[PDB]
This record gives sequence, structure tokens and C-alpha cells, in this order.
Amino acid sequence: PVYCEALRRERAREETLMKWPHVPEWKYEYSTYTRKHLADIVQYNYTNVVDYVDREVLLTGKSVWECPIHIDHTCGGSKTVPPHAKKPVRYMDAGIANVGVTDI
Amino acid sequence: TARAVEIFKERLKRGIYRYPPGPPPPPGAHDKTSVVKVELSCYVEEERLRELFGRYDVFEPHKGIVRVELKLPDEVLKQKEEAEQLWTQYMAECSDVKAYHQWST
Amino acid sequence: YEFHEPLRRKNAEDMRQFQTDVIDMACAMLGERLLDTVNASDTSSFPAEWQEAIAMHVEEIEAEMEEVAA
Amino acid sequence: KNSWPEWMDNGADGTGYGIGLHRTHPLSRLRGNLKRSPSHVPRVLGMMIQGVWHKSGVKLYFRGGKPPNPSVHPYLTGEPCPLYGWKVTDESVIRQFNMPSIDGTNFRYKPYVALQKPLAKRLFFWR
Amino acid sequence: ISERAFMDIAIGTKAPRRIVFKLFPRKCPSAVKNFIELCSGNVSTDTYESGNRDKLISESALPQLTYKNSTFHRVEKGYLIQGGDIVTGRGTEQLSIYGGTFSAPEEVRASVFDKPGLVGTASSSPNAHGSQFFILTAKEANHLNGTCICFGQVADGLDVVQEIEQVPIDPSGFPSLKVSIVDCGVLE
Amino acid sequence: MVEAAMFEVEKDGGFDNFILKRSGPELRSTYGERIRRHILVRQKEIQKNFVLQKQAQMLVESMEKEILPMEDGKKVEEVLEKYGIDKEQLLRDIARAAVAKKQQL
Amino acid sequence: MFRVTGLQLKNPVVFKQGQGMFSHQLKRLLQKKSIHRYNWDPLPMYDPRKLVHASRHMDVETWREVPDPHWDERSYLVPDQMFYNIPVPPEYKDAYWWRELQARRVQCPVEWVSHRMYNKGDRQRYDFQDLAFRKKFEFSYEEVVKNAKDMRS
Amino acid sequence: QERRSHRPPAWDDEFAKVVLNMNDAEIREYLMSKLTDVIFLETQRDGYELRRLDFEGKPLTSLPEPRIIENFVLEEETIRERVIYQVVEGVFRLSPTSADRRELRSVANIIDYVLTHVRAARPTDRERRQERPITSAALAVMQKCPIQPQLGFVHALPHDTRDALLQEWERMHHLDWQFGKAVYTPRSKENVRGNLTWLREDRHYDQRMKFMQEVESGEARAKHMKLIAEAAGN
Amino acid sequence: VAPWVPPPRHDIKVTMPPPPGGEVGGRFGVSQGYSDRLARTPYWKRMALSTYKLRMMENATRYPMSEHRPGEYDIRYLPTPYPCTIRNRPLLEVGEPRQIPSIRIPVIFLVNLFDEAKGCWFGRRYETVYVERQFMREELMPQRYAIYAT
Amino acid sequence: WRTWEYQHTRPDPRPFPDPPVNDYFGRSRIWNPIACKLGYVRKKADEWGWPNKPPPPTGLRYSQEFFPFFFERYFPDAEVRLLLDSVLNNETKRPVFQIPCSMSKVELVNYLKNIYGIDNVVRVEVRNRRGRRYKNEVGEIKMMDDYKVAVVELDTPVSVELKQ
Amino acid sequence: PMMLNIQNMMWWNGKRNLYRATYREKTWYEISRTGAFTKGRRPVMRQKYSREALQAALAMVPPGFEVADVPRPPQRILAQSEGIVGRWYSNYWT
Ligand SMILES: NC(=O)c1ccc[n+]([C@@H]2O[C@H](COP(=O)([O-])OP(=O)(O)OC[C@H]3O[C@@H](n4cnc5c(N)ncnc54)[C@H](O)[C@@H]3O)[C@@H](O)[C@H]2O)c1
Repeated sequence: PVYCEALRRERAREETLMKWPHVPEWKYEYSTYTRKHLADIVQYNYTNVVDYVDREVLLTGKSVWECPIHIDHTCGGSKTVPPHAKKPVRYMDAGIANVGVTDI
Repeated sequence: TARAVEIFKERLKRGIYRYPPGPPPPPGAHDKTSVVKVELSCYVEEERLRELFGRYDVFEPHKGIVRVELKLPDEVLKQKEEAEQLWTQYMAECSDVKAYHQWST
Repeated sequence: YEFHEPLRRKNAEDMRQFQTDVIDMACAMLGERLLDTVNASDTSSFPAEWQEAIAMHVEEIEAEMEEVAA
Repeated sequence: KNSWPEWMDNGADGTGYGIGLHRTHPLSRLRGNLKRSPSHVPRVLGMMIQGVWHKSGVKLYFRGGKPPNPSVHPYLTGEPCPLYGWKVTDESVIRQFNMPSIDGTNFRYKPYVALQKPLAKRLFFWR
Repeated sequence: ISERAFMDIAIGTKAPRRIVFKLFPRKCPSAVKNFIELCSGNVSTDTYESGNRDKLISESALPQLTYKNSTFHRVEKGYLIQGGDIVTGRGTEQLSIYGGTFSAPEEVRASVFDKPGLVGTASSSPNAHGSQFFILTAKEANHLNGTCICFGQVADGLDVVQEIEQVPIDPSGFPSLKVSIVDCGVLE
Repeated sequence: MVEAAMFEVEKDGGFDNFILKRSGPELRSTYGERIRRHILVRQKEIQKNFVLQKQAQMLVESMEKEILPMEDGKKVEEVLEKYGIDKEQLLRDIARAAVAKKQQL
Repeated sequence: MFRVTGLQLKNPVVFKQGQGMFSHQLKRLLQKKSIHRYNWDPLPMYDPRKLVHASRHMDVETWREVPDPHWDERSYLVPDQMFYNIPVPPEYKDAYWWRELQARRVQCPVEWVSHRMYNKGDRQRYDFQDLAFRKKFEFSYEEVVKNAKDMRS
Repeated sequence: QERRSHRPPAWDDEFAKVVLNMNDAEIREYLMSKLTDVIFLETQRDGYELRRLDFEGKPLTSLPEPRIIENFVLEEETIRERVIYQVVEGVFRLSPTSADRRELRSVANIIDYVLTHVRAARPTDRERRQERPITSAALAVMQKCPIQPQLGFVHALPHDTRDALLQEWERMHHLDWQFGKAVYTPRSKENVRGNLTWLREDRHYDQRMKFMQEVESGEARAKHMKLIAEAAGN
Repeated sequence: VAPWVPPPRHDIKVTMPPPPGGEVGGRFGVSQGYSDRLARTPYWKRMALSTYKLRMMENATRYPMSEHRPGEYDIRYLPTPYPCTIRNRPLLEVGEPRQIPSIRIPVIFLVNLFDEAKGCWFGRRYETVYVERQFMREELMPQRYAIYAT
Repeated sequence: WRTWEYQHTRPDPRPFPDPPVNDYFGRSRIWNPIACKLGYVRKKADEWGWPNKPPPPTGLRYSQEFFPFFFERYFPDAEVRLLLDSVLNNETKRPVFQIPCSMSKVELVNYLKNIYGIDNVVRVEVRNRRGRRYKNEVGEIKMMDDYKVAVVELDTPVSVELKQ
Repeated sequence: PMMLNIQNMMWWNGKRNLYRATYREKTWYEISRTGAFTKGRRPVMRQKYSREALQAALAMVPPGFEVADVPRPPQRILAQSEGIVGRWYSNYWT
């Protein structure tokens, strides 16, 4: 009984961490709340680096490929969603993009 | 940590730890019970097997047996699965042939 | 183990007390049977020391009954 | 009764030394009065907003001006003794930085990896 | 190196009987040295009045590294007999010469138990060994391979072991008769 | 309790029988749970006392075959010491049985 | 409820109810929500892990319990968080009836998942047993298509 | 915790046996009479007559009153030390502790003190067992007995947090059996009549004995073989 | 948090689901039982582990009664998943006074009891006597002179 | 009351409460003691990759070998910045440094003794300091990380000359 | 309290009655639909077997049985049929 109780307490402390706290995998509230407008994004993550690098490329001519500043399009909202979040699969979407027409 | 948790779970399954320092008692001196595996050609009720293998000298409802558990080998289980798969295929093919030749006849 | 050791120590003590009570009730039944067989059957009596002890303890128990009744 | 030591409650020293919020290490055996419970939040928030008023007449925790940050306190290392200024009961809490030994490659390495002059005040350096 | 030890075991008021252990230092130099030092028990540290006063405590107040006045706490009839606890006679804590407990993984791996009457280190963990030693009594215990470490064997005194094993067990879990160790020494 | 509870506890034939027939959510009270645990442990003690009395009966029936003649007092003492039953308390119990029989008659 | 309680407590303790930045920040920080974990009501009257040694015979030689396989089988398992499952004789399982309900119920306030029972789809796809909102089985679209195509309809 | 019965080395084994042969409730009256006589002697020597005197001719009564003895307390040293040296060392051969002398003022405290000491001097259950062990023949017959007792049922008691004063008030107001409460007292012998549990156990034991008779006669194996033959035939 | 979720009650059938928890003894409010193991078990595995006779014996229905709660109808057959009320109901309906008379209960005596006041026997040994409820509850039962007649 | 006129939607509470995000970036910024579920979730996820990987046992979790403590002990991370004005072109006996708030006097003296070899340290004067706050061109309030000021005292005055 | 005509609804004011079921299997409107509950003008068995299948279903009927034995279930019992299963003759509607 002593060894069994130790084993069961270990299993209990394992399952508690595995199941708690229970957060939902994904809900539409995530995408509803982490939506910020262009003005809000610009107000949130802006530095003089963009204007300075614009002047620098205008004066030099070097080709820049990646943006010089990391843009967080959520304005600090992406850190609110749990890390294991992923969009669920939606079967039979009511859209026309999956047909891939090129003539209309 | 993966290697370590594997080793530790193996040790725990072996059951070698004991708070009073010292080797644990042996398993053979403890397991005061026996198991009997009987092969049957068809399914039989557990209460039937119990009343047929019960000890006639034990005045207890368990009749000298603890538990009777029925199982099927993995070979025959896979055989039954393949058999039902083939049976579904055969039903589909027979219905297809019937509905295809009902108009040809 | 610290939680489970007294739980089995108490059971062991209870088993020992059960055996002691078994011995005591067996002695009581022995007394009752020897008594209701000696006074029933004939040519079967206790030794002299046993008879003297039984008589003195009978007198003591009668005195105790008188004390508890008074 | 509380879980944190009664000297943490009211400092054993006469001048109230050792009173306030003391964060403890997770592996440390000592406990602190920093608890995030819904029932322990009022007192721990009052300790930051107002502070504790002592009988001697001096305000020990949050004397005024700037509120402290209890989450960034270095972990507790011991308990105050009246004989000395401080009594250390846990030595593993105090981190001990240690340098690795030198080696033929160690003294040959450099911070950056080698990929295959007059200072001029500039308003912006790209890289 | 002296590879022979002896102990005097007494069962309550009975006469002390001699038991002899023969150890193998080649396959496990740590446990054999620990057992030899614990059976020797160099505790002749004699202090003076002023010395004891400035130290405030006799050095004998702490547990002494010797099997003297020890007891055999675990005596199970048919399997083995365990004893040698130092800090207390109950058998709930170990203590080695190096410190609280040592470890010898390369030795405990190759340690095997194939004979009746072997001697091993009674431990809770395969790498947490102390002063508690157990003498096996059963035929063979192969389930202990790779868990405990064997260092020696009872050379003379199998009759003593079998006589100690036949002690009635008190409901408290300990032997009813206090099986203790009168003296213990090393023979060169 | 309620009047209907009194009626049903008189119907089923006893408070203990009622508390044992009711189980789990059917017995929502906590006084009932406490008194049921007490009744359970008391019943276990009753069974233990029954086993005790049966053991005593078997012991006296086994050892009476050696003191039935009561021909040699030393032989009776040997039979008593074979099992280890005290003699002074035995004589005391004999005297108590004598006084009880005298009071009965 | 808890938010209002904490707000009143902080207002009575450390809030001066002035335009100070302290109170201005408290009025917004107190709206944060604390951790919620369903704590089952402990039973000090009856300790379930104590009845392990109950209703068991013991060997008179070694003075320890007998590992009865019949008892080990018929033992009823009571659940608890620190003591995940505990065996207990079936005679004493009646006193632990409420722990069974508290364990079967989802460890979450019903009004957080009440959006399930308020629609027909979830009312049909979910289970409501002892207030346990655990989703039932549901075939995949590929699975149902394969089943129907094998059934030829 | 293991308890060891200890006897002070003040008295010898003979006096120890003489004292231990007395029952506590019976030796209490002996102690009471001894202390009453010595207190009466002390009061007569001092000059204060504790005994009642009729105003008609001033005669002395028979003996001091037990209620007066219980109400009498020791406050003067010349009285308390005298009675202590007279009864504690004289008739019981005990010695008091310096700190214990602070509580030894009351005569009821003296009674409780000497009672606790004689209870401690009385042997314990472990010592009684070590004196009288169980024999192999008794073990053999108890094993041959078919039924065996079940244990551990004491663990099924409802364990609650109760104070001594609360329990005493409960006992005084008869609340021990109110609101689904009870008191567990171990009883070796049980009253056997109208006991449904005992009747069920008697019936079970009789059925077990009949089953034993059947299996000894061989009819049980006959029925089992008949069932086997029926299952083989159907 | 729940580390171990108790399995559904009376889950002994290999193919059919167990009866509702309210019918087994748990909480009411549901009209159908469910088992995660029986749901996740494939149909071919069910048919392999079972046989036709066992399937028929498990599909044997007791409409419209119940097997585990005898004497009353099944909660799934009832309109509301809660048990019936007209069978077991309070002893006093709404708008009804408590005009219940004094009932006399049968009791089995264990000893020849002789009433000294009236000068007669209350009941012979092992005799079934119709006695007063309060009398049996407060006087006969405690002295163990008689036990309830069942 | 006409309840049938409305549909089944919960109206917003009046007055509406503010978001729990603290928007003050001044001298009196307060640390929120209330613990959120997302904090525990993120802690567990960074600890042992929840919920993909199985959780390590309680022994390894509470031991000194758990990955965060092991990495903090074998690869310490402490940002120690020297003020150039305090020691540049002036023989100063009290050089000042900037450290994280989780360090102490003993931590800093051990740091300087073991890593940089500055053993002769007389006394370290500790004084916390709120992080530097500023506004950018668009007016967004961005505050630098907090830092603890330390004023270490040496036996000999030191100076690093700037070759002009 | 007595909750005399109090409009306590979660969507109305966020307060619910203290004595009520947190879950309802069938809304009160569904219970009132006695036409779908009882057997009124409505079929109860949706399985239609062939002639050979009916003879196989009638083969498992035990001898000594009679239709007069099975009574009509009361109105407070749902009219459902599980098809041809074990002891199907006991079901009145089947
Ligand atoms: N008020 C009414 O009862 C009502 C109203 C309209 C029509 N009907 C018709 O009356 C007949 C008997 O009604 P009832 O109430 O006695 O029984 P029912 O309709 O309730 O049950 C008849 C059983 O036979 C089956 N069945 C029905 N029509 C069938 C067919 N053509 N071939 C094979 N199986 C068939 C049903 O599915 C059911 O199993 C049915 O044809 C029904 O459609 C009845």
C-alpha cells in the first residue's frame, strides 16, 4: 500500500499538470480581439528606423529585402492567445476562391 | 530527461524502491495465487465458467476463484477484422452486380 | 510509510488483544463447564488446594456482592 | 495563523528590521509573505500602496514617493538574528557565478564568427 | 588490506556468538572500506576538561562510525536478516563514513547475488547506500541484480545466522528479542 | 425525521435496517451518514465477538478431553500449562460461576 | 462577484479614492481575473486513504495484513486530486457519494460552458450526466462518406 | 508510542506487589481513610476541632465527614508538608517533585497524583503479553477453526476535532447520541438476544457447518460432477 | 481539477450502453446513458468480442419497466427524465389535514411479558402481537423484549 | 413588463469597466498581484513544451536539474552596464553599475569577483530606479526596462582615460 | 423569497432562480406536445421486414404466450419501439 500510494500520488501530480489549467484550443474571440486597424498598428510599433532607412536607400541605392523593423500586427495581442492555439479545420467553406478562376 | 524518465519508469515498474532501507521481499514468496488458461471453441458466459470451475469445498460466493477473464488472440482478432472487411466488400459487390444486371435481364 | 505505519500497528495490537480476549473467554467457559460438571457428576472433585481457593474466592465474591448491594 | 514567519509579520529587531515582502526561491525551504491569492491580494497591495506604520514612528516599507516592485526582489537568503546584522540559513539561494577553465580552443575562440576609421558623428547607423 | 571482520551477536540475555565475514575489496573498493572502518570504529578521541568545555559538546554526542551497540531491526524468517543502523535502532536512516550516503554505480551494475548466505548493502535507492547491511538467507535472489551491491559473504557463522532468524516477531514489526551487536572488529 | 420517515422505519423493521437499506443519494442527511458509519463499525465488532466466542468454544471443546476425568490434579495442571491459561484467574472465574449459580437458584 | 469583493476590499484597505495615479491604476488592475481551480470539499470525518488497512485479516506470524486478491478486486475506487484513486471496501463507499458527484462533474462553473446546452447541435453532440459536459463520439466527414458509400446509399 | 511501566525504587518488590494487588477504586477509600486519620490527628494536635459538637453537652461526633475532607485544602506549610511526609512517604513511599509540590496543595490533587503514580507502576499490556505468551497448540486450534476474525474496522470511525471540555459538556448534557453521534467502546463479550447481526452470523455459521459436513461426506463433489455432466450433455 | 474521471455506472454490457445514471442511482436529468469506451470501440471489434446470443440477451428490453429500480417505470420512458411522484409521495397532500389515526404495528416478542397493573400477559414467547407504535418504540424495543415483525 | 419584445442577448453592463491592462507608465507604476490563467499556461509551456511533451516527474520538476534552474546556474544571464561618465577621464573611487533588479550586493560582488576578477570591493550602495520613459515621433509612450543602480566602492581609485 | 412573478432570467438581468434545474433535457414546449409523445395517429416502428424475416422474428417467440397478456402502457410512458430485439413481444407497440 505504501508503494501503491506513492505511485498514485505521482500519477496524480502528473495528470494535474497535464490537465490544468484547461484553456480552449481556439475560439473566434481570439481573432476578434487581436484585430487592430492600420492606424493602431502604426501607433503601436513605429520607430524612426523606417524613415532613416528610406533616406539611406534613396541616397545609396542598396536593395533591401526584409523590413528593417519587426511588425507585430496584433499590437501586443498575439501574446494573449495561448501558445498551442491553432485554427480548426472548416469543411465546405461557402467561398469561390477554391475554384481558382482566372477569367472573371 | 527523456532517457532519464524512461529509465525511471522502468525502475518503478520493477518496484525496487522502499523507504525502510533494504531489499524488498521476493515476488514468489508473495504471489499466493495461480492462473489457468483454458482454450474454448466458442464464447461461454463468465458466470457459466465460474459455476463450472468453482471449488466444491469453498463455502464462499467466489468458489475459490478470484476473476475469470475472456480474451481473443491478436491473430484471430485481425482475422475477424479482415473477414468483416471482406464481407462488406462482398455485400457491396453483390448489390452492385444485382442493380447493374436487373436492367440487362 | 509515516502515514501507513500506525494504521497497521493498531491492527496488530487489536489482533493481539483479540487473542487475549479469546484466552479469557476460554478460561471463563472452562470454569463454567468444570463447575456444572463437577456438581452434576459424582466421584469427581478438585484437589484440596483448588477447593480451598474456590471456597475463599466464593466468600470474597459474596462479600463484594453484599458491598455493591448495600 | 499565517504561513510566513512572525518576524516577517513584525520584525524581531527593535527598529522593525526585516519587515515587508520577501520573495523566496522555489526550491528554497523558507516561505515569504508574497502570495497572489484572491484573499492575500488586499494586504500585499496595501504593502505597496500605503506601507506599514511602525510603533517607533517610522514607515518601514514604501516610505514614500516610488512604489517598490515585489516580483523582482532577490530571493530570500536567511533570517535576521539579534546578535549579528544578518543570519544566512540558505547558501544555495545566493547564486555563485563560475568561469570555465581555459583550453587550446577556448583561448582561440572569439565572440563573433568570421564569415567566409575616424569616428564621425552620424544621426543613424543601419548596421 | 584486511579482508576479514567479526561480530558478536547477542539475543537478549543469551551468550554472544561469533559471526565472521570475508570481504572482496577488488570488485568494490568503496563499500569494503566503508564496512571495514565501521567495524573498526576508531573513536578513541580523548579530550580534557578545558577542551570539552570550549567545544561545549562531547564528540560522542554525534553518531559514532561504529557498529557497536547496534541492533538487527529487520529479521524476516526465510529471506534475510538486516541490521547495522547507526543513528538509531529502528532502521529508518543510513550514514556512511564519507557523509550521509555514497554511490558506486559501476560496482552496483556488476554486483550479482548467486549463493545462499551473501552480504549486501541494504539501501533504499541503487545509488544511496549507508551503514545498513543485510545477510541473505534464501537460496538465491536474482531480482536484486543491478540494484544492491555485494561486497562479502558470511564465512563462519551460518548457524548463528539461522539461529538469529528464528526469533519471534513482535506485533510492532521488530523482533521480540532484542538482537544486538556486542562487539565488532577486524582480523588481519 | 419526518412522520413518513417514522412510518417507513417502523415498516422496514428497525432504525439500523432502515439506515442500511438506504444508501448514497437516497440518504441525503449527514447525521444519517455518521450514524451509519457507527452502525457499520459496531456490526463489524459484533462479528468479531462472534468469531471470538466460536474460537473460545472450539478451544474449550478441544482441551476438555484432557481434564474431563479430573483424576490427577497434577495432570490437570499439566494440561493447563500445555496451553498457558492462568490458574488463579481460572479459580476466580469458577468461584464467580458458583456465586452466579447460587444467586440463580 | 469576486471582482466587486476585491474592489471593495482594496478601496477599504489602500485606496484613498482620490485622483492619484495609485487609485487610477488600482481601478483598472482590480478588473483582472484570478486563477480558478475546482477544489473538492475535503472529508476530515472520514479519510478515504485510511480505510486501505480496514476489513483485512493479518498473518499472525509476521503481524502484517494479508494481500487478499478478492478484496483487491472488489475494492471500490474513490477519486481525489492529491490521491488520484483510492481503494476502499464497498461497505464504506456510501459515505463518499458526494465526492463521486464532484469528480464526475466538470471542474468548471456550469455558466462558463452553458453555451453548449443553449443550442440543438451541442445538445445532441454532447453529454449531460452528473453535469459532465464531455463531448460524445462523432464520426469524421470522410468516415461517414465511406460508410454511406459502402452501404450504397 | 511504546509505554514502559516504571516503579520508583523507594519501595521494594513486596510492597510493590501488595500495592498493585489493590484496585484503584478500592485503594482510593484506603488512602482516604489514612489521610483522614492523619489530618484529624494534626487538627487535634493543633487545637482546632474539625469534628462537630452539639451545643447541649459539647460531645464529639463519630468521625470526620468525607465531604468535609474533600472541601478541606492545605494552605499552611506546617500542615501540608506534615501530611505529605506522613502519607506520601509513610504509607505509599513516594517522593514529590519541587514543582509538583505547588499543585500538591489540594487533597484531591494528592489523590489524583498517587492514583496516576500507581497506574504508572501497574504493568502494561506489552509486559503482560511478554509474561504470558501464546502456545503453539493454541495457535494450531485457532487455525483449525474455520472462521477467522476481520480487523481494521476501528479505522471506519468518524474522526472529528473535539476538545476535552466539549466532550465533557456533551456527556453531561447527554448529547453523545444526539444528531447522529455515538461513542465507540470496545467490548469483548456481547449481549446476545434480539441481535439481528448475531442471528445472521449464527445462521451463516450453521450453513458453513452443513457445507463442511456435505464436503466431508462427498455430496458436494457429487453435485459438482452432476453439473459438469449436465453441461457436457446439453 | 479532476485527475481521474469515474467511468459510467453499471457499464457491464459489451455492446449496448449502460442504463442512465439516474436509473442506476446517480443524478437524474438525462434520458440516455453513454460510454466513451463503447463509443470509441469499433463496430467490428464489438461484433468480434460478442456473439448473437449475447447480443440478443443484452438487447432484451423490459418495456416499460426498469431492471435496476423495480416497481417503477423507467426514466427514459417517462416524459421527464425524473422518477415518478404518484407512487412515492408525501403522506399529506395539499389542502388535506393530518387526520391519520393511531396505528397498531405487529411485533414479535422474545419473552413472556406479564403486565403487573392489569394482571395479564402482554405477549407470549415468539408471539406476534399488535401493539402501540409508541409503546414498541420507547419501551419494548430498548429492553429487547420484542423485535419488529418482518 | 414586455419581455417578449426583446431577443435573447445579454446587454452590456453600465457603467462599462476598463480593461485590466495598466496604461500608466510614470513613476508610480504598480505591479499587478492578480495571477492570470495565461501566465501559468505560458510558464508551463516554456518549461516542458505543454501539451505535446509529457510532463517530467515531480522529482525533476522540484530538483536542481530542472531545465530553467540548470540553465540559469550553468549559463547565468545578468546585464551589468558601467556608466561611462563615472569613470571616464576621472580618477574615481566609487564607480557605478546598472544591474537587473533580481541581484543584490553579494550577487554583484560575486559577479565582479568571478567573471571580471574585481575582488577588492569595499561596499556596494544599492538603489532601485524606474526604467527610462520617453515618447517617439508619433507620441507612443515606450518605457525602457527597469534597472538597479549600484555604487561599488574600491580601495584604490580607478580611471579609464579617453585618448583625445 | 417565494419568487412571486419575478422575471429572473440570465439574459434579462443576469440572475437565475435559486430552485431550478441547471439542465433540461426537453423544453416545456416539447413536453406539452402530447401528439409526438403518446401513440396518437403516429407510427412507432420504422422497420419493415420481408415475409421471410417476419417468420424468423416469430420463431423466437416462446410457446404458451398470448397477446392478451401484454397490456397497453399508460399515457405517461413514451411510445417507442426498439425493433426486433430480445424479448420484443413484451413491448406492446412492437
Ligand atoms: N390515425 C391513424 O392511426 C392513421 C392515420 C393515417 C393513416 N393510417 C394508416 O393506418 C395503417 C395502420 O395504422 P395503425 O395506427 O394501426 O399502425 P401504425 O401505422 O402506427 O403502425 C403500422 C406498422 O406497420 C408499418 N407499415 C405501415 N404501412 C406499411 C406498409 N404499407 N407496408 C409495410 N409496413 C407498413 C409501420 O411503419 C408500423 O411499423 C397504416 O397504413 C397507417 O399509415 C393511420
